[PDB]
Amino acid sequence: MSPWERILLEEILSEPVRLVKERVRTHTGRELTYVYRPGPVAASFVLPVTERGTALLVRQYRHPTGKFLLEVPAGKVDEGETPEAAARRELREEVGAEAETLIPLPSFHPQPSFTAVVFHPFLALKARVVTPPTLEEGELLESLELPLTEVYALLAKGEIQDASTALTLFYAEPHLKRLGLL
Amino acid sequence: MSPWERILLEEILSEPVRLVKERVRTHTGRELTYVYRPGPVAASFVLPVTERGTALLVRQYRHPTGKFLLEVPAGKVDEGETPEAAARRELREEVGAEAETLIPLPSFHPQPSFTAVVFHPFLALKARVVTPPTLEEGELLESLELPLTEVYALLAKGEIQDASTALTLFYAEPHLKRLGLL
Repeated sequence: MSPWERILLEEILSEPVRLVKERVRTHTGRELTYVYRPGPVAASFVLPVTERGTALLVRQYRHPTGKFLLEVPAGKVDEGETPEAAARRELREEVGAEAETLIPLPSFHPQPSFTAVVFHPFLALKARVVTPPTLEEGELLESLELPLTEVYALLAKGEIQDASTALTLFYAEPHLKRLGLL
Repeated sequence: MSPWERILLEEILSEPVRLVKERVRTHTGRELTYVYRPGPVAASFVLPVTERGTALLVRQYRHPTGKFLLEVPAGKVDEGETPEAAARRELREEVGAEAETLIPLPSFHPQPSFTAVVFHPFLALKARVVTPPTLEEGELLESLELPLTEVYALLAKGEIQDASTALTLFYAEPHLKRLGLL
């Protein structure tokens, strides 16, 4: 029951990422070309909090913006892998950490006008560093540790530019307050 | 002082949207190809609240996700146009509304790994409908009105899937509470 009918779907790119240019017939009967990143595709985001009420974050270079941004560990969910598994894997790869309970937070679309991707946020409890990070070629990031009070001060001051990280922090806040970590 | 050096920048698409495939030399001296939506580019998002404590929102079809999503009025910032102006223009085009004060909220990058775009959120006060909406071909949306209490109940229940709309609501919340509208 889609409002738009597919006329032709052309693959514009397969990698680095898959992009399509779709010719469709809209709700007005007229034709339109839409370019987007098709789904189903997903990524997980995880706020790792330690028992001391600090968070394990990363400062990562995001080329399109030319800036290093403060973010929660994250990454694409692999084929056949669950969002939670990808969350635990990225936590280990990027911050060399493991955690106990992972509370799933509300999923969201970062930019539905251009990509089908769904981001799945999580709050990881009792996070602890157990190994060296495993960064891949193409990724430029460093892990850091900040008291949650400072992280949330930055959020309130509007200094958290990465939308997913900001949203993850907003959804995690009541849980952190409930658990006595904030 | 960028960590990566441009080798060659190829334009992959100019419209519907501009996409580039850039060959760069990374921090490891090795080459990598990065595909992204270059900047500077921006969009404005505006939460329009009435004097009765209701919000003027839209339910819009977002093709990549195949869903109609509940969103705050929004749109790309035109060349030479300010974020606030685009906010007032989209409010008028999509919801046929005008407002008094527009409080700027923290800007954010929806997906820095793929696009340079910066989203600029605003809280519009004393919003009122003064004309019929002006929807363009390609856009499929309808405007609605909901009490802010219901909007925030949905936010807390995790039912607001559009990330920008969710983040805009989270940043607007303290202002609404301060002004006695929530």
